[PDB]
Amino acid sequence: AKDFSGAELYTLEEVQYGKFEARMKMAAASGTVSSMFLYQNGSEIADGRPWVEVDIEVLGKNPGSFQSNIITGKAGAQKTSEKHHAVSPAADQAFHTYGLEWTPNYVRWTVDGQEVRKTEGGQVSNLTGTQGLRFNLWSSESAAWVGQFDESKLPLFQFINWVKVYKYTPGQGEGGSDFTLDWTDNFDTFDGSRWGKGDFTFDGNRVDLTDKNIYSRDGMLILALTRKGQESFNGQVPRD
Ligand SMILES: [Ca+2]
Ligand SMILES: [Ca+2]
Ligand SMILES: [Ca+2]
Repeated sequence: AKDFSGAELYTLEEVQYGKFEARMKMAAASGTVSSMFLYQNGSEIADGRPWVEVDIEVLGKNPGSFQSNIITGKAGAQKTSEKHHAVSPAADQAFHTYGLEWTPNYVRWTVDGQEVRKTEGGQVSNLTGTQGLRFNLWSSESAAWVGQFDESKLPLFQFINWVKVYKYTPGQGEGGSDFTLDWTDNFDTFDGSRWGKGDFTFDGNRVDLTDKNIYSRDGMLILALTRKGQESFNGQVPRD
């Protein structure tokens, strides 16, 4: 297996459309990826099925920005639309509320309630089916994308204070809006009836995502990126 340990938190259930918010302080060092994303599980299987995914990824070499993306097409022939958005304070220096909205008509990205991207059109028409909400922390082998991996910066931690998921309820949300809050997880514990911890990896990722690196402490869920064999979190959870 691999020489580093990362983590992936994922909802056990997938949904069709919705609004998803996560209050997070992201991880960043050259070479890392710290994310929030919607994912249709199995998209990675190259049997001809479609790929359905929407991303927020902080690329470690540039902590003051995040990359947005929609991945459609299919495995081995993806259609993407990478864009970048400034975040202030930098993503690894403060908590921000990251939002994703996905409806039949558009996908929208927000930071602290402010829109940073809204996409319509072809890829949106191909985000069919369901997607679960996921968060992961890893390191990409593409130095051009994330920077050379600086192992001396390990361990790194991504903190998730809370998550809110809203159902798509067109014209029936508060004040005629299109979403209605469905559930909130404040992360006082790891709720195993709601979430799973990933134990797998993929090509281009130099880490094994492992359940060893998801921690529950002081009201937050913590994802860690560590050298293999150094899986621990003995720091202080930041205040939000
Ligand atoms: Ca290195
Ligand atoms: Ca909390
Ligand atoms: Ca697992």
